[PDB]
Amino acid sequence: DTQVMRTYHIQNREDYHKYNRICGDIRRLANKLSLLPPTDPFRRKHEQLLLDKLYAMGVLTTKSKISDLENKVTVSAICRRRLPVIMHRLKMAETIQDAVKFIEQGHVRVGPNLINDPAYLVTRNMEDYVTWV
Amino acid sequence: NSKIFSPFRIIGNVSNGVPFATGTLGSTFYIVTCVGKTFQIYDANTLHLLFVSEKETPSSIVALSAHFHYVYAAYENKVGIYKRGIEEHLLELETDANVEHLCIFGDYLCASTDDNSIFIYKKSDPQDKYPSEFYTKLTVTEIQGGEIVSLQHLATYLNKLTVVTKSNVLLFNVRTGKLVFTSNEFPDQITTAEPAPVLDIIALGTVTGEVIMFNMRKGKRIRTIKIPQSRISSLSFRTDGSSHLSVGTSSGDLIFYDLDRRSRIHVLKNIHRESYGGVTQATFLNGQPIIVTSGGDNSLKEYVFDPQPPRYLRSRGGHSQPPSYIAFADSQSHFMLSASKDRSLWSFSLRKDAQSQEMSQRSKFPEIVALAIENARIGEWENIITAHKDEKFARTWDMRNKRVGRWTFDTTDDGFVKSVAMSQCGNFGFIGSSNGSITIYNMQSGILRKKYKLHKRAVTGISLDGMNRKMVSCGLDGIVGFYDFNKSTLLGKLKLDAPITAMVYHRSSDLFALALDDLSIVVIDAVTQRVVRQLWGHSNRITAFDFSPEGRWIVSASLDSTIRTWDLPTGGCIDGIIVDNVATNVKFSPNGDLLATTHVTGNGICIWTNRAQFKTVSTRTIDESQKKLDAEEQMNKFHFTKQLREGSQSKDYSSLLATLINFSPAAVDLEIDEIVWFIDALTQGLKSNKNFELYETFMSLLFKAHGDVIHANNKNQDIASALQNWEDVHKKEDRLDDLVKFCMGVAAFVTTA
Amino acid sequence: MKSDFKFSNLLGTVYRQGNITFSDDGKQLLSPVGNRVSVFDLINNKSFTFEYEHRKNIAAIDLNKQGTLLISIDEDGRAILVNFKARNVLHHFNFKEKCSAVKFSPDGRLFALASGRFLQIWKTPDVNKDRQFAPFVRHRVHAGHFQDITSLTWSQDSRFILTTSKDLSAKIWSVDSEEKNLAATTFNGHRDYVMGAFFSHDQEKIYTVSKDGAVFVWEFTKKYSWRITKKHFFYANQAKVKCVTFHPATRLLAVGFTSGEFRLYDLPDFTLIQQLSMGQNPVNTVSVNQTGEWLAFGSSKLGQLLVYEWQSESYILKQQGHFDSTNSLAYSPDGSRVVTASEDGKIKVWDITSGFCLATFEEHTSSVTAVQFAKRGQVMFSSSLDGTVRAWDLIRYRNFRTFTGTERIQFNCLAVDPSGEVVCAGSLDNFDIHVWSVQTGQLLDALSGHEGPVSCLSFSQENSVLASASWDKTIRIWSIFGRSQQVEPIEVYSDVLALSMRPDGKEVAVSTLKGQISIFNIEDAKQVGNIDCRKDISKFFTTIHYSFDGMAIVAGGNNNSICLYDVPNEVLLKRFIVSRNVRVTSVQFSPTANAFAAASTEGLLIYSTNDTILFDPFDLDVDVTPHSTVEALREKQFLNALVMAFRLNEEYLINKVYEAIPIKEIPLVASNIPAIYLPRILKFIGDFAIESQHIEFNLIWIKALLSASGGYINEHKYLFSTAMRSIQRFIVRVAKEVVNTTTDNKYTYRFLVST
RNA sequence: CAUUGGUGAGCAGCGAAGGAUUUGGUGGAUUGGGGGAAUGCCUUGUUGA
Repeated sequence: DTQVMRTYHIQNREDYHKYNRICGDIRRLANKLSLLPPTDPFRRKHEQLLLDKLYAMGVLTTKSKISDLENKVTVSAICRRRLPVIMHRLKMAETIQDAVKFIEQGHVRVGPNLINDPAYLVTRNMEDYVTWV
Repeated sequence: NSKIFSPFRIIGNVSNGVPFATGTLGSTFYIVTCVGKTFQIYDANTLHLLFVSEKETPSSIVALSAHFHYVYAAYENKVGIYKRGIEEHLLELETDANVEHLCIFGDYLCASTDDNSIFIYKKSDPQDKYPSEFYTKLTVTEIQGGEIVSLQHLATYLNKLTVVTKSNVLLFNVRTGKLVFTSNEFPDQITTAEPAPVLDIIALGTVTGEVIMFNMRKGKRIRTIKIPQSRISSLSFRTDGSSHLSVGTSSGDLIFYDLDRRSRIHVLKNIHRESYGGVTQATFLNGQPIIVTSGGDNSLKEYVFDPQPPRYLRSRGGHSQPPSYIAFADSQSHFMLSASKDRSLWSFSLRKDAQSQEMSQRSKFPEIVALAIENARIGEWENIITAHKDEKFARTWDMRNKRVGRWTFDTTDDGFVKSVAMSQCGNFGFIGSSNGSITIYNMQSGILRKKYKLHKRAVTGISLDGMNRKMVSCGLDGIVGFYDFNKSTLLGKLKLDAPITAMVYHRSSDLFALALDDLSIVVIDAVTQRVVRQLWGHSNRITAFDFSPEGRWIVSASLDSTIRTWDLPTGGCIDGIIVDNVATNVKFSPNGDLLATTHVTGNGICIWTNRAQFKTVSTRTIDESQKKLDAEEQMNKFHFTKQLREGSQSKDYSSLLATLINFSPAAVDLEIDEIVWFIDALTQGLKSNKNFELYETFMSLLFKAHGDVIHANNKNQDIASALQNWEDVHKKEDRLDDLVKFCMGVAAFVTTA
Repeated sequence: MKSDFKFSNLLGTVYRQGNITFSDDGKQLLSPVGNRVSVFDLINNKSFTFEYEHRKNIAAIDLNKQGTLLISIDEDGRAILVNFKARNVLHHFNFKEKCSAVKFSPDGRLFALASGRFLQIWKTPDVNKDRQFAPFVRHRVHAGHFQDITSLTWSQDSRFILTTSKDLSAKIWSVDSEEKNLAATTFNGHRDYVMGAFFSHDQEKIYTVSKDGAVFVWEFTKKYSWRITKKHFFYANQAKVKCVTFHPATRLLAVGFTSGEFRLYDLPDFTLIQQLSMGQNPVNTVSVNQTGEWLAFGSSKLGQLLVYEWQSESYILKQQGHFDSTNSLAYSPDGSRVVTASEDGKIKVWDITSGFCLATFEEHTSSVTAVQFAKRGQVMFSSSLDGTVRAWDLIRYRNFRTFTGTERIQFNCLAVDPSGEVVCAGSLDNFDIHVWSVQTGQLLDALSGHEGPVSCLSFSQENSVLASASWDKTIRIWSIFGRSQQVEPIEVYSDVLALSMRPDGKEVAVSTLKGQISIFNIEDAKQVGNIDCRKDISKFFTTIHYSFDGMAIVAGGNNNSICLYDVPNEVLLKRFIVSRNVRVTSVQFSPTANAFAAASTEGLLIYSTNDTILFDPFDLDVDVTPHSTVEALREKQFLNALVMAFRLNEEYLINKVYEAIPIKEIPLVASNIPAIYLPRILKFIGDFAIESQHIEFNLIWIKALLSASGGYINEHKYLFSTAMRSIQRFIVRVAKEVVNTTTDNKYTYRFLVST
């Protein structure tokens, strides 16, 4: 909890409070669709409709299963979707804080656009476009 | 009287030489500076433009006074009691003599004249706003004392006025008019007097450098201060606890002297021009170690004591000599560059603050003959080229930093700089020497780029098109030079009958007018390379002329006091403005609103207003020495019965047609026999050669609503008589469609072909 | 050109929060917006003034009794004064703070300000000029209060002041120190906060309302005091009174709420006429007619930007939309009509040259990325990110087809042929451009030739060559109607987002990977490359357009201006948009060649080519007097009268010398005119044609002039194409108007023979 | 062999009775989900005073 804020170096505690509700939106939606008889094609199709969005959202990086919706959906999966967290992974940066300061004084170019927002969210598929200056 | 401009305002005025007034603004203070027939009210702590006189006086104001919230202005025989610049009251003194000094204490007004006669006024009620009633008249004969220097009032002196003279000091009981005290004859002539915050003591600064600490109760000296070779002009006392002395001099120097420790602290060296009187008034703040100095050099300065020598705090000033050459600094009509022959480089704001700032030369630079300014490259590099008198180089300047450039521009032909120019992109500078060479430099790097030599005399004006293609020039050997900017090729040249003194160029129309020695104005179309216009009528030389931004007018300023508007679609003079102070510079604003004129007398700049809300005027010289809304309204997606009976006997349907064409969509109206007379109105409406677009609507709505009433199931009744009167001119109206088929068909063909 | 280019109109009526007021005439509509000030009329909506001196986003505007004294109030709280035409005659710095209430005198003599916690009365001057440092002189002050004045009422006597404040008290002040009824009597006894106090014009009734929907009326009696007339206790509304206004008929009340409705009331009966709920978005401001016939109401920026006009008998007079920011524009094949693309997922129709919004189309699942027509006019098209791209009709209301067939959520760029036969679409993340048929919508072949994503798709008027810009430093040329494909050229620098083409198939401009703008031929020889973008408030090259005359290009980034260039190297102009906190995202030119387009968050559209500026086309002052020589040429020599008349550019001359000559002379003058005096008058005659009522007059002109040099203007196209457009729109618009009434008058006499 | 990096010395030219580099303060302009009962609560009925 507190150290998760410390490890991810989040600007605000309410930002953690946002994504728990955003996880809470998915989680009760994960509940109510699961509270159906197994013979329903409405049930079987629409679980897959929800999953196939969340792959390209980058929350489900690997290919996942039905029960992993209760499991793999965390706030930290959303916390990894932040811009400098993605920036540290592909190893053009050097530390966590180095990824911060380059967004601060503006050395990161995602595709054709200049971005200096620290709360920028990165998907699974748009990540090939981060360029230098 | 003028048919284009009206006198609008004057910017560039701070002081004139009159000693300033100071008054109370809540807890802070205000300062009243004089302009002439105008005054100005400023903040003490921040010096904001607060107030101004709303109406000019008949003559220049002699003495200024400031009561708690009131300003008292002294002129010919009248004193204006003003508040917030507004005339609340005006006294006229019962004399023809000129008012010199004023004094206000208790319930009194003291009005001194130049005939040694003073009028004393008293309030009716002590809670009144101002004295208004003539109480008494005192006269100072020559056996009583010298000429009155000032009028003062010390502490605890109720009903007693201190009238200092050239020879002695007088003390009056103004409730009675009695002179309760006379002093002895003084050896030195007194020029400056100042009240002390201690009791019964007045300071008496002499014509020489002597300060007379003079007791008023006993009538004696206790202390005098000897200053070698100074004329005392202003005196002020530090009233924050520290007992010190400031001595204004006529030289522009300010002598800081310590009273208790008996030491000369400092002297400000030439903070005002000795030629313009030096320090006219210097005044400490009450309880603050800040002194404000004024002079006759169109400026005011402020100085602080950091707890010690003084520190220069802030100042507001202008040109001390009337302006020579100016330029609009922006198209947003906010900033300007002004340069005068006092070797000063000022830059003015035009908004409600109307602030100013002198350009930084970081002992002055020599005075200026020409300017060159653009608005594309502020902050990126230098954007001002200045041509100085008797210099073989030009000086660059930055409007952003208000500071001088890094690049001086030598002519490289042993000649003085005579004409400067810039490119609209802000990249290249064009200078024309006194020998005839014109070099192109780069404003970013200060480098020699190109050099031309065709004129054998001094180059008087250089320009270039906004497309940076063709470069024009004019010289004193009659030569008009036409160059290509891309190449170095001589494109053309024209020789005139008179040498040319100035070149002003209109960029968005590619015209340039030229002031020649033959008193004519030669406006030139550059693309033709042809002299096209020439203007006549100016009896004397023109020094200033500029294009209207729409390219239609040129208002010129000549030595025969003629400021003439020249209309280009007629080629003639349409207006002449005859003044008493002739304008040295006329400058059209980038927007079509204002005019910048600098004059011979007066350090400020008169701005002139084109009315621009209307005109159709063309008067002359020398004087004193719909259509779819109704058809769209026809479809609906979701009285007059006098007039038809008047037209029943006659031809009276033009009025009914006027009521129908005026308002009232009449599908609802014509529903509430008579239709035969309606068809009569239709034939009379077809009789005119207009409004058939309404006639189509009327016939259409006639078919629509009442077509059953027209039908009547057994036709060829009397209805078909009026209809028979209709279809025969309907066939006359059937000609128009084939014309439209011609137009749309030919336009469709040329669309295909 | 050499014209002045600026906005005398704009895109979108109300985008930001503003007030609302009518005029005194009843035929004008004052519609403000948060940053600038624009004035409208009833019929033929045109933007009149443009007051922009604001750095903070609010505005207040009212006129005195005759519409010549006009102000605006921002949060900075200073005053600007224009007459009728945005002159800024007086720039009067009023305050550092804003004002809560402000009202003129009904006699136009005095002026009322409510700020801080006090009352400030200032002098109202007449119709005059500037020359004033302080044109406003204090008449009176009125002190004191307890806190800030929330609302204000005046008197017809202009000597009485009935006001209210936040302190729940209705204070009274005399204007000219008369001490009317010798008191400053505050009215109290209110259970909740007083929203509005209004004084009745009979000098008898005292209207008060509180925020609970309770209305209390008190009497003009000062036993001997003001007693009660009527009380209210409503506890069933569950809303808050947002805005309140009183009628000049002194019989009705009109109440606006926070709940997104508008309720109608009668004053002596205390009855509900009708309530009107249209949603949950609140009604911010409200304005009343000066006789009370029409009812309009303003709304919040976060709420609706949609203002609807009304009557006393409940029917809408005028409707309008204008939702969020503009992504692209598209010019109609006549150019008078303007469609909008926004983030909402709606496309809206706007004849904003006359202000009207006729209709809209709404089938989107997400936002729209581009809009573009077809030049036939039968069909326009939707370029959105909906997963399909659908086709549309003008006035027939039928989506033809939704073109799709692959799994795709992002359709970015698009191009069509001028014939309308095939439509190609560029997928963003998929490296394929897809052709689709006008027959059924068939995918014949798929074009996998890309390695970077596509950025622009542009097809030529030569109709043999497809041009494409992709995000892989490679410019792409293509042929479909032949038998093969063409080798695509290789760029030197610069992944390209923005591409521009000539409608001759020869000139092509590219935006580089910076502010350089380079142009070149079909033989890839670079003509110019334009320097980077300046203007700090980092580089942008987002949009570009080649002008229709073929002599200019317009460049747009997002650094809050726009740039102008010709076919040679140089800059024509640079027009900067002054605004406080990206700007530009679509640029194209008008087919009538009077302005061009600009898509922005704000919305601003026209560039105002003018004629008041003096030009010298053909050495004017060889023709010495512009009047007496013309009056000589109205008697004799009608050939030289028009050659002299074209060298002048005063329209008050052009109508008269163009009017004066007879009918028979017209084909003779059309026969003998030179060809260099031709394109500006053939350009002007189409825009000049739409206004006047002399249609047969100009008709006989354009038949002779049109018949005069048809082969030459066929030889000199790209200019007479535009002038041809400007006249042909007038041709078809009058044509379809008069043919219908011609037939509907034609069948009558044969029907008389029938029955 | 590379006026190759650093270090130091000297000369031409440029200026001549000083020059170059840094920093501080002051003044102005400008900017939450899933379950839950003994027990607390809510709501309704009920029991007598």
